[PDB]
Amino acid sequence: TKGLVLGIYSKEDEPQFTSAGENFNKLVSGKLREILNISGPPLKAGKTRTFYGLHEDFPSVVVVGLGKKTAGIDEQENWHEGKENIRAAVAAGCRQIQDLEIPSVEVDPCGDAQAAAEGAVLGLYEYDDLKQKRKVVVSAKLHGSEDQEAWQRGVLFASGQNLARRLMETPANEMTPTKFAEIVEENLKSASIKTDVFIRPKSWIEEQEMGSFLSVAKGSEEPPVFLEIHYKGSPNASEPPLVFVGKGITFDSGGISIKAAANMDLMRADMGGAATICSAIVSAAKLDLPINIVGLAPLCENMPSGKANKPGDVVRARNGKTIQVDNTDAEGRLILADALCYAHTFNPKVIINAATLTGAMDIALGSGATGVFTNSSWLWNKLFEASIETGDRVWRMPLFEHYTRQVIDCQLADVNNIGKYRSAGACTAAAFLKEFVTHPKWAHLDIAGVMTNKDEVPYLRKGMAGRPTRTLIEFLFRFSQ
Amino acid sequence: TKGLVLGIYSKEDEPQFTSAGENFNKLVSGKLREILNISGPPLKAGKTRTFYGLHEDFPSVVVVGLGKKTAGIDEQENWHEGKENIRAAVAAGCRQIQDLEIPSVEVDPCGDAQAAAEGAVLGLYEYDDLKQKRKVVVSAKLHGSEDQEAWQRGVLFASGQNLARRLMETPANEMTPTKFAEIVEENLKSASIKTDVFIRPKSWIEEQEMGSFLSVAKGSEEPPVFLEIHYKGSPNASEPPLVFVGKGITFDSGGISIKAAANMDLMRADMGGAATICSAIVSAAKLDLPINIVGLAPLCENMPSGKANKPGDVVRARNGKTIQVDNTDAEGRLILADALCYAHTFNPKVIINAATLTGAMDIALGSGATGVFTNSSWLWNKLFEASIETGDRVWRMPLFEHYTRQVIDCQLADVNNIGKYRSAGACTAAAFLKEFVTHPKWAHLDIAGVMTNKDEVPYLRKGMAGRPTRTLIEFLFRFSQ
Amino acid sequence: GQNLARRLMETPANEMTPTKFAEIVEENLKSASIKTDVFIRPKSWIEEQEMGSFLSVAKGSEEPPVFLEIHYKGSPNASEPPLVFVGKGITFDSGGISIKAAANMDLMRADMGGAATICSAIVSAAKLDLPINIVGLAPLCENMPSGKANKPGDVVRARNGKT
Amino acid sequence: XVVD
Amino acid sequence: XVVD
Amino acid sequence: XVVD
Ligand SMILES: [Zn+2]
Ligand SMILES: [Zn+2]
Ligand SMILES: [Zn+2]
Ligand SMILES: [Zn+2]
Ligand SMILES: [Zn+2]
Repeated sequence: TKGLVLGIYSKEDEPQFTSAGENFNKLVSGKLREILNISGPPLKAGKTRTFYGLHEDFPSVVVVGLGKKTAGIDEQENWHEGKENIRAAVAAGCRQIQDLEIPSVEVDPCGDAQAAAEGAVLGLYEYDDLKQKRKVVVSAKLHGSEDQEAWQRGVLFASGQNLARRLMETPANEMTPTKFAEIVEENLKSASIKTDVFIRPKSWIEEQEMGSFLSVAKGSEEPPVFLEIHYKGSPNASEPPLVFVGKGITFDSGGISIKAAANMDLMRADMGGAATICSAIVSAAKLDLPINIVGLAPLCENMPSGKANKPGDVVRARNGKTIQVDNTDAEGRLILADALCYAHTFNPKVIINAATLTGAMDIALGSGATGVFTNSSWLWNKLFEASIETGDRVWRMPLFEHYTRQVIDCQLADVNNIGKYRSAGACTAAAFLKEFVTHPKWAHLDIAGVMTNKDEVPYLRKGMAGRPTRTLIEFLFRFSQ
Repeated sequence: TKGLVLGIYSKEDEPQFTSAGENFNKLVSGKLREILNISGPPLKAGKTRTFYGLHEDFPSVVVVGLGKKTAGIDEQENWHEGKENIRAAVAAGCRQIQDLEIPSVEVDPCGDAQAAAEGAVLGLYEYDDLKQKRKVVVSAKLHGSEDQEAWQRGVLFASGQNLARRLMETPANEMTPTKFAEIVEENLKSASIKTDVFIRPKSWIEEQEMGSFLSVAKGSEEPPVFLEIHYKGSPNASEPPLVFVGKGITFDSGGISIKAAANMDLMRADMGGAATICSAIVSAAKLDLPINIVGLAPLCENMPSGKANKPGDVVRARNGKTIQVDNTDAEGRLILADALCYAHTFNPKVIINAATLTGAMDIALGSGATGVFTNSSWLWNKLFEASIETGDRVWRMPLFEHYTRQVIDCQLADVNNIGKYRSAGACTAAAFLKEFVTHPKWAHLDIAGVMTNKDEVPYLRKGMAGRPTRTLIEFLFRFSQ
Repeated sequence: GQNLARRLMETPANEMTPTKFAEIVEENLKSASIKTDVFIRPKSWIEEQEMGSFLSVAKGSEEPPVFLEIHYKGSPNASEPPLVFVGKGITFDSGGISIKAAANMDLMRADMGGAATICSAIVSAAKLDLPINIVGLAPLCENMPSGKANKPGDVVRARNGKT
Repeated sequence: XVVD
Repeated sequence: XVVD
Repeated sequence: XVVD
């Protein structure tokens, strides 16, 4: 009927199968082991081989190379390596079944059902909705009955990420401020009725004196929205929450400090800060974690017009500070000035904001790990340890006064929204946000280098990666335990 | 006769003087305390005030603000803050004496004679030699007889840095490969006769099959030099050494992948990798540290000509690997490929290379800390702890296989000297060097964001900063103890 | 015949210089048929031939120019007029003083693809032992910036007298 | 997204 | 020094 | 190769 993804490790005397693979070989009376031998060189990790008609039920059987059985935490790479081996291997195996146009697959748990489910649900995702020319939708299920809640924990974690990838990948004319708030809203309520959504309009934002955010949204005719999500997971309702904040620019053209044409279409994903944190709240609520979490996301477009922000303008943040808006394409800073002052209202335990903030983070680490600026090494350590697990790596960046300085010397105002130099572009923008944060446990995750995948993360196809939504979910899980 | 720099802390009942300052006030029968009161608002840290004719011997007395008496290691900034307070304050005080055209100054030890001597000898330096229009050369001495070897340890550490700043600041037509080797050579022999210098010519480099380094030097008519320094400080001559490697491009024009005109004069400091490590060996030998250290520095210019390197060329490194030279302005990589294979010859304990390698490190951290890529968290930790002390900060950067990949996929060759993308520019160049390193304790310090000072480090005037020569000297001191 | 051309083109210009290119084509043409003659004409010949326009380009580099001349005598009558092929042989085009941008200038190692293509086809015509006479002509030099390169505005005289 |  |  |  269907397909079957099966694993095997690198040599012992004979490279060894997963116990599911060994079982299946016994079931077809040694025929898998035999056809593997006839097919030639052994399967190294991530690689694939397909075998036809070994069993009446699995006419296509894909054997995937899982590398070393005992691969664990790598000190150099800072991740569990086995989990990463398995994500890439069952992603590759699953896409081979899909190219065979087979609608269903049974996936080998590979000794870690959670990492097996993450490779298949992440590796098979595309965002197909607007092409009439689509791939067969395959349905991936666990090959077995034994480790079920781990496999479904993987399905949970990976679907939390794929929500983010879909929120990001959708063209900005469909994923506007209102549309984004409405999809997150429904996704949060289906996850738990211990939720409340507030899709706050322009009049509220005005009443909230969020003039820095309003200054950015004015150039467009698309209405701003301030999204506020609550997941009431603690037994006591009066437990202080963990707050998440995210940049929600649904399209960044730069405005009057207009962007170059080349590849500005990827700016439809400049709400990836709001996608990532909102997907993790949806997944925390699905996981029904015993914690209270608020989700905050300013959503607007940044367009040029006869009423847009002009370079040089001084706008007042909620907290009374004035910002000189020297460059209109440093709008995340602005939107986040106001949303971060608002987070202190909730009396948080932790404030975590995420944002596709600077191209300089991309030049920096950009691609291999998201940069996290934190005044809390406790919080740094928490995110970093969750990162080992998920494999969706995080790397620390300096939150030194030296950078504050380059943003504090300012002609008309209290803070300038851009530094005098090109140097340390992501550290200066981090210094701008700290100006709007008094909290002792604050992390700023600059997600701009991890916005996209090409080939680097094996189990993700080309397009918006939804990174780092799983490191964020893992952090909340561990924080709740 | 002379001037006197005196310190004071921020309030207690009356802000308190250093005991030298209190003594001097008693000596002029309370007149300093009295004129300070009449002069108005208290001196915050780094700030200065000058008082005339308080004493027959010190007709100019500059009182410098030292901030909080008990300021120590800051967790957010990762440095001793008091040491940093003192460097900036006696640098500012000393430059006030120099503007008074006073040739000598007595400097208050400020509770830390080493940090007091570092602010004065670093803060007073310029590189004056080619202007006929110069500032008075002032002679800075300790105000007292009590803590002498700490003050002279400061003079040592700061002169080790100022050597580097002079090696870097000198116009490349004077600081050529031969000239650089000859100044380091003399500076190392004056430091100790337990030294050997080898200013290896082109014929040796050719014999050593350093084709990647030779490929870069050929476009210029200025001769290449491979500098090899030895400091034999251990009791046993057979102790394995610590090896340092440094990029010595005496001018980087880019070659055929030619640089833009704007500010390409700062490329005279692209031998700042060789300046930094060579100054630290000179200072280790002056400190007469009980360790063995080899200093390795390939020195050449990178010019366009009818025989320069062409984009696309494949050259063979000493280790047999081929490099495709896709961009001629990624020459540090090349010079360092060969010098780093050569470092394994010495059978090292540690291999530390430094280099003004990429502009991407400048966009990254660039300015606030030098980036260190290491396969050794032990070594990371050593450099980082020395950095707290010196205040000349270091920050870790990823040495992940993901980046190796972007440099390993290569059309004609084993390694390409540049990655397909702009992303993670300093991590890809670090990945290129690791290809030429088998050693378990290797650190690559990319010094390009700390090549220059403008205003950021208070105790350094504008120009080549010689960073991080003191963190390197501190590392060797602690390593030797 | 095509894969020869792809290899002549793909090889880094520091290995596939004017002399090297002429020498690989030369051997490839003689193995194809002994009804061949190769002339790897040096700078002195090119000078004697008053090819000042070609010489103007080759001067900026220290890599020597070569004017490659190939003959395949395939007709029964030696006096049959030939088919002539000509091909551009710049072994690396940096642009010279009108210098190229760094981005992807490594593909300019294949700017002798005019000389590779036509020379590979003569080698294959001779292998096929086609009953025709064919001459192969390819000026081979690099185009580099230097203290003696061509300057924008310079007037040079072609073999035919035009400036 | 500013650039650098 | 390459740029980026 | 000129450009255009
Ligand atoms: Zn922007
Ligand atoms: Zn360069
Ligand atoms: Zn943006
Ligand atoms: Zn360089
Ligand atoms: Zn051309």
